[PDB]
Amino acid sequence: TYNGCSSSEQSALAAAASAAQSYVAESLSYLQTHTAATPRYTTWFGSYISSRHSTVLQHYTDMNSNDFSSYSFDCTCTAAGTFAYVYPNRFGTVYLCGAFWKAPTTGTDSQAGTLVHESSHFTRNGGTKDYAYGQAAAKSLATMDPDKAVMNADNHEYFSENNPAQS
Ligand SMILES: *[C@H]1O[C@H](CO)[C@@H](O)[C@H](O)[C@@H]1O
Ligand SMILES: [Zn+2]
Repeated sequence: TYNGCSSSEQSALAAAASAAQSYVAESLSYLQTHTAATPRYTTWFGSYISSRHSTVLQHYTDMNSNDFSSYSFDCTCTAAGTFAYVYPNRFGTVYLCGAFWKAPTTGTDSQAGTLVHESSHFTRNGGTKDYAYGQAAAKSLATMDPDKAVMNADNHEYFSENNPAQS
Protein backbone atom coordinates (compact mmCIF):
# COMPACT_ATOMS: atom_id res chain seq x y z
CA THR A 1 0.00 0.00 0.00
CA TYR A 2 0.89 3.69 -0.25
CA ASN A 3 0.60 6.51 2.24
CA GLY A 4 0.61 10.15 1.20
CA CYS A 5 1.91 9.37 -2.29
CA SER A 6 0.92 11.05 -5.56
CA SER A 7 0.11 9.23 -8.81
CA SER A 8 3.59 9.96 -10.18
CA GLU A 9 5.18 8.70 -6.98
CA GLN A 10 3.11 5.48 -7.01
CA SER A 11 4.06 4.55 -10.57
CA ALA A 12 7.69 5.54 -10.02
CA LEU A 13 7.65 3.28 -6.94
CA ALA A 14 6.04 0.37 -8.81
CA ALA A 15 8.74 0.50 -11.49
CA ALA A 16 11.42 1.14 -8.86
CA ALA A 17 10.29 -1.89 -6.81
CA SER A 18 10.17 -4.01 -9.96
CA ALA A 19 13.66 -2.77 -10.89
CA ALA A 20 14.81 -3.42 -7.31
CA GLN A 21 13.47 -6.98 -7.49
CA SER A 22 15.44 -7.50 -10.71
CA TYR A 23 18.56 -5.96 -9.13
CA VAL A 24 18.38 -8.35 -6.16
CA ALA A 25 17.62 -11.38 -8.34
CA GLU A 26 20.62 -10.89 -10.66
CA SER A 27 22.86 -9.97 -7.72
CA LEU A 28 21.80 -13.23 -6.05
CA SER A 29 22.47 -15.25 -9.21
CA TYR A 30 25.79 -13.48 -9.64
CA LEU A 31 26.77 -14.31 -6.07
CA GLN A 32 25.85 -17.99 -6.51
CA THR A 33 27.93 -18.42 -9.66
CA HIS A 34 30.90 -16.19 -8.85
CA THR A 35 32.67 -17.99 -6.02
CA ALA A 36 35.99 -16.19 -6.45
CA ALA A 37 37.10 -12.55 -6.39
CA THR A 38 35.82 -10.43 -9.27
CA PRO A 39 36.01 -6.67 -9.80
CA ARG A 40 32.31 -6.25 -9.00
CA TYR A 41 32.40 -8.14 -5.71
CA THR A 42 35.69 -6.70 -4.35
CA THR A 43 34.97 -3.10 -5.34
CA TRP A 44 31.95 -3.18 -3.02
CA PHE A 45 32.56 -5.89 -0.45
CA GLY A 46 36.34 -5.84 -0.35
CA SER A 47 38.78 -8.75 -0.45
CA TYR A 48 37.12 -12.04 -1.28
CA ILE A 49 36.56 -14.46 1.59
CA SER A 50 33.84 -17.14 1.78
CA SER A 51 32.54 -15.97 5.17
CA ARG A 52 31.74 -12.44 3.97
CA HIS A 53 30.42 -13.78 0.66
CA SER A 54 28.07 -16.05 2.63
CA THR A 55 26.83 -13.02 4.54
CA VAL A 56 26.20 -10.95 1.41
CA LEU A 57 24.73 -14.05 -0.28
CA GLN A 58 22.36 -14.59 2.64
CA HIS A 59 21.40 -10.91 2.56
CA TYR A 60 20.46 -11.26 -1.09
CA THR A 61 18.78 -14.65 -0.62
CA ASP A 62 16.57 -13.04 2.03
CA MET A 63 16.06 -9.87 0.00
CA ASN A 64 15.24 -12.05 -3.00
CA SER A 65 12.43 -13.70 -1.04
CA ASN A 66 11.07 -10.22 -0.36
CA ASP A 67 8.27 -9.02 -2.59
CA PHE A 68 9.28 -5.41 -3.21
CA SER A 69 5.93 -4.87 -4.95
CA SER A 70 4.09 -5.68 -1.71
CA TYR A 71 6.08 -3.19 0.39
CA SER A 72 4.13 -0.37 2.00
CA PHE A 73 5.35 3.01 0.78
CA ASP A 74 5.08 6.34 2.57
CA CYS A 75 5.76 9.60 0.73
CA THR A 76 5.17 12.09 3.56
CA CYS A 77 8.88 12.76 4.15
CA THR A 78 9.99 16.01 2.48
CA ALA A 79 13.61 16.18 3.72
CA ALA A 80 15.23 17.42 0.48
CA GLY A 81 18.59 15.74 1.12
CA THR A 82 17.32 12.38 2.36
CA PHE A 83 16.40 9.60 -0.07
CA ALA A 84 14.41 7.45 2.34
CA TYR A 85 14.37 5.84 5.75
CA VAL A 86 13.17 2.61 7.33
CA TYR A 87 12.83 1.10 10.80
CA PRO A 88 14.93 -2.12 10.97
CA ASN A 89 12.24 -3.87 13.02
CA ARG A 90 9.20 -2.62 11.09
CA PHE A 91 9.41 -4.74 7.94
CA GLY A 92 7.92 -3.92 4.56
CA THR A 93 7.39 -0.21 5.19
CA VAL A 94 9.63 2.24 3.34
CA TYR A 95 9.39 5.99 3.97
CA LEU A 96 10.54 8.01 0.97
CA CYS A 97 11.99 11.53 1.19
CA GLY A 98 12.77 14.37 -1.21
CA ALA A 99 16.03 13.23 -2.85
CA PHE A 100 14.44 9.92 -3.92
CA TRP A 101 12.30 11.66 -6.52
CA LYS A 102 15.06 13.41 -8.47
CA ALA A 103 17.01 10.13 -8.74
CA PRO A 104 16.81 7.97 -11.91
CA THR A 105 14.88 4.67 -11.84
CA THR A 106 17.97 2.50 -12.33
CA GLY A 107 21.65 3.43 -12.39
CA THR A 108 23.79 5.00 -9.67
CA ASP A 109 21.99 6.26 -6.55
CA SER A 110 18.76 5.38 -8.25
CA GLN A 111 15.29 4.80 -6.83
CA ALA A 112 15.61 1.04 -7.32
CA GLY A 113 19.06 1.03 -5.73
CA THR A 114 17.65 2.99 -2.78
CA LEU A 115 15.13 0.17 -2.26
CA VAL A 116 17.97 -2.37 -2.14
CA HIS A 117 19.68 -0.04 0.33
CA GLU A 118 16.61 0.31 2.57
CA SER A 119 15.57 -3.32 2.19
CA SER A 120 18.96 -4.51 3.44
CA HIS A 121 18.22 -2.49 6.60
CA PHE A 122 15.43 -4.78 7.72
CA THR A 123 16.62 -7.11 10.46
CA ARG A 124 14.85 -9.93 8.60
CA ASN A 125 17.06 -9.26 5.54
CA GLY A 126 20.32 -8.93 7.49
CA GLY A 127 20.02 -5.59 9.27
CA THR A 128 22.69 -3.50 7.55
CA LYS A 129 23.68 -0.19 9.12
CA ASP A 130 24.64 3.20 7.72
CA TYR A 131 28.43 3.25 7.98
CA ALA A 132 29.36 5.06 4.79
CA TYR A 133 27.23 7.05 2.35
CA GLY A 134 28.12 7.36 -1.34
CA GLN A 135 30.23 5.56 -3.95
CA ALA A 136 33.41 7.33 -2.89
CA ALA A 137 32.85 6.44 0.78
CA ALA A 138 31.48 2.95 0.02
CA LYS A 139 34.58 2.01 -2.00
CA SER A 140 36.82 3.39 0.76
CA LEU A 141 34.98 1.35 3.37
CA ALA A 142 35.38 -1.75 1.16
CA THR A 143 39.16 -1.25 1.09
CA MET A 144 39.46 -0.13 4.72
CA ASP A 145 37.03 -2.43 6.54
CA PRO A 146 35.35 -5.21 4.47
CA ASP A 147 33.36 -6.39 7.52
CA LYS A 148 31.60 -3.03 7.74
CA ALA A 149 31.27 -2.87 3.95
CA VAL A 150 29.27 -6.13 3.95
CA MET A 151 27.09 -4.62 6.71
CA ASN A 152 26.70 -1.29 4.92
CA ALA A 153 23.46 -0.54 3.04
CA ASP A 154 25.07 1.59 0.33
CA ASN A 155 27.66 -1.04 -0.57
CA HIS A 156 24.75 -3.39 -1.23
CA GLU A 157 23.05 -0.88 -3.47
CA TYR A 158 26.23 -0.26 -5.47
CA PHE A 159 26.97 -3.95 -5.97
CA SER A 160 23.43 -4.31 -7.33
CA GLU A 161 23.48 -1.14 -9.43
CA ASN A 162 26.84 -2.19 -10.93
CA ASN A 163 27.41 1.10 -12.74
CA PRO A 164 30.06 1.63 -14.09
CA ALA A 165 29.45 -2.00 -15.04
CA GLN A 166 32.05 -4.47 -13.83
CA SER A 167 32.19 -8.21 -14.37
C1 LIG B 1 38.98 -5.71 -5.58
O1 LIG B 1 40.18 -6.53 -5.62
C2 LIG B 1 40.24 -7.39 -6.83
C3 LIG B 1 41.54 -8.14 -6.63
O2 LIG B 1 41.45 -9.34 -5.85
C4 LIG B 1 40.06 -6.67 -8.15
O3 LIG B 1 39.54 -7.62 -9.06
C5 LIG B 1 39.13 -5.41 -8.09
O4 LIG B 1 39.57 -4.50 -9.11
C6 LIG B 1 39.07 -4.71 -6.66
O5 LIG B 1 40.27 -3.93 -6.43
ZN1 LIG C 1 20.48 3.62 5.26
